[PDB]
Amino acid sequence: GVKYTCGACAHNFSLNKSDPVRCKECGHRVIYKARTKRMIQFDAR
Amino acid sequence: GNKVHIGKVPIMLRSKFCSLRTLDEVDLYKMKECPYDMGGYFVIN
Amino acid sequence: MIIPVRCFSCGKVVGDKWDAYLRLLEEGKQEGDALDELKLKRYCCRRMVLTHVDLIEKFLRYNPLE
Ligand SMILES: [Zn+2]
Ligand SMILES: [Zn+2]
Repeated sequence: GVKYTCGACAHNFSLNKSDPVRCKECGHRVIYKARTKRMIQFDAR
Repeated sequence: GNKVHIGKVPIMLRSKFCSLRTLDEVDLYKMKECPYDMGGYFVIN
Repeated sequence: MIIPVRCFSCGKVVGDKWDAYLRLLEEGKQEGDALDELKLKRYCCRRMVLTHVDLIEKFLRYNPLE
């Protein structure tokens, strides 16, 4: 559903509302949302 | 007889009782700590 | 943070001369002479290279989050 990233081992995975907030690989409890699908534009000024 | 616990005392960063006092240069970067940060302060909430 | 592309004051490109400047310092040249060899004659251009501080080498030491 929503892409996340493990703050320790960088494994990517998804979570729905119900699951606990941890990394499946190492059990790290600090995680970060992945970059959005949309394209970003900047004017280079 | 058994050791009793009276509470928790906030530790001044980079003092002798802080977990950063050791580590050395190689590990400090892994703990996301900046080597220019000289401590002398506490972390409360 | 990283060497500016242009001199702020006059606009001459200086972002391609940073690597050449560090190499000249290993060979023992003095800062004034190194700038002279690179043909940076106006002192507006000279401040850019002489006084830049390369912090990006420090920021890269932090292990990639991803
Ligand atoms: Zn992990
Ligand atoms: Zn200039």
